[PDB]
Amino acid sequence: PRGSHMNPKRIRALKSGKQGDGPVVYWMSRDQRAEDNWALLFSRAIAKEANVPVVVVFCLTDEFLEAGIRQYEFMLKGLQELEVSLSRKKIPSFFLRGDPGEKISRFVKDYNAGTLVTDFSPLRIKNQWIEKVISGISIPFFEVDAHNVVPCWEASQKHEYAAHTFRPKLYALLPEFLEEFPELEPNSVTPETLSDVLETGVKALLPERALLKNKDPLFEPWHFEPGEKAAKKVMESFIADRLDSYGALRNDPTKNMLSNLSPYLHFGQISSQRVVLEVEKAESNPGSKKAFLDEILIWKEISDNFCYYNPGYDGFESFPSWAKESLNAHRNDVRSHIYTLEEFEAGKTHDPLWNASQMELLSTGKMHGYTRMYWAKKILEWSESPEKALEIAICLNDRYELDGRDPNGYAGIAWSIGGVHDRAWGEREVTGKIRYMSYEGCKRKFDVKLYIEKYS
DNA sequence: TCGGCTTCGCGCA
DNA sequence: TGCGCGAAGCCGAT
Ligand SMILES: Cc1cc2nc3c(=O)[nH]c(=O)nc-3n(C[C@H](O)[C@H](O)[C@H](O)COP(=O)(O)OP(=O)(O)OC[C@H]3O[C@@H](n4cnc5c(N)ncnc54)[C@H](O)[C@@H]3O)c2cc1C
Repeated sequence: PRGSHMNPKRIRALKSGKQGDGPVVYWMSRDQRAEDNWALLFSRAIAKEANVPVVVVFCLTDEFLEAGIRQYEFMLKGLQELEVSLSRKKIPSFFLRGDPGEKISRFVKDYNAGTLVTDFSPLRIKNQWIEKVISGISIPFFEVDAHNVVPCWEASQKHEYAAHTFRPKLYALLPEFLEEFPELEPNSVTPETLSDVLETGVKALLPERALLKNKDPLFEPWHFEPGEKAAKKVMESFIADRLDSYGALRNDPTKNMLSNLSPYLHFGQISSQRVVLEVEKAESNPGSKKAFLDEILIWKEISDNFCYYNPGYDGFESFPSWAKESLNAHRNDVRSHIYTLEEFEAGKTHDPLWNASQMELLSTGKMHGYTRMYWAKKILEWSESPEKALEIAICLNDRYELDGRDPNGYAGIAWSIGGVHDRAWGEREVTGKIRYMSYEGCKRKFDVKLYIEKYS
């Protein structure tokens, strides 16, 4: 569909039909940004070919009642900034509330849209809304992978067992798909308040806030400023100040040496392709660059591959056969400790390291990358069953992580609990052959006491 | 039918 | 601290 700097492999047709005479509508769900957005760029070019304006629509669903205020404010503040950025390019933004299967279909008929475009997400609920929209529209419907450097349907046609199988396929396609982003051309043709939605949502989630003993909320919202502009600053400071030491200190939670890009990446407020562009371009430690690129290319996009080809990505069924057989045989093993969801949530276990990790999660909304494994694996060790462990880890992850409700989270938990994209290890009690992590193992890798003292 | 697996623990300089 | 081995099942190159 036209374009010179436009790889057609990034766009797939969800529904064919006659192209209407109205504006092209970009249904934005996952990539909430104005710059470095292939889905937004693809909508602009098609609208340019038909001599029609492009508009962006966002549907606020009821799914924010399952998470907390920390994610709601972070997303809403970014949308307010994105609304002004799109208005400067004469691109109006419409914010709907309700079921997208009904609101998008009503919007497309009322505004007489000619072409519908949306970004890609392998999550189950996104596919359900797509199927409802297809059944309610008669105009072409397109889907664009704006989140991965290589389109998810292009990197692999099947579920990938391990990184070492998926790595050569991704890197082989890098010279074709790693490219600079063209500038978003403003519209040539012009034709609910987010403040009220922010106020209404906060009041609804206020009773379910995470409070302390003296009725003070735990969340500290000054650690990550939301928005597309603030995402850019985080990327710059990582390359200038932290990228050099990333390879050596990525597994040290006492050192702030991570990129801290996961909140922005999850909400689409910054493009991982843009980050990869800047990282590939910087002169830094070759070991550190390879260590970071593997996280943001291999492990990030293989989490999409996992969720896209495994509809039960959040269930015990998706675990590899050796893992399911191992965990099943140890179901009757006596657990040293058994904690409920409430006890896990409040950090009331016998392990100060686990409790400290939970307190980082509650107070900052971003647990360090290394402790997230120890956190999830100890949940498996101190729960009734593998099923109860999975649901507890998923519940706590999505409720308190800024980057939660994400394919990285589900693949990250499946790695820790079911050994997905992992291999078998020493046979043990309760965890079977799943990779084991111990408190003493953390002690020899970083100052555990400093991490504990930082979070009580 | 071998080689080597994100990210393990553990003994040893 | 950094290094090498152990423990374990399997994909993918042939
Ligand atoms: C049990 C568990 C749960 C997790 N929960 C989430 C989650 O809810 N959401 C989320 O985005 N990630 C999650 N992670 C993956 C990873 O820990 C985070 O991406 C990382 O901690 C975010 O911090 P960072 O961006 O500063 O890390 P960096 O080291 O700077 O990572 C750079 C980027 O690479 C990607 N990445 C890094 N590590 C991984 C990984 N292990 N798997 C996949 N992609 C990765 C992310 O996009 C990340 O932003 C989880 C991992 C585990 C083991």
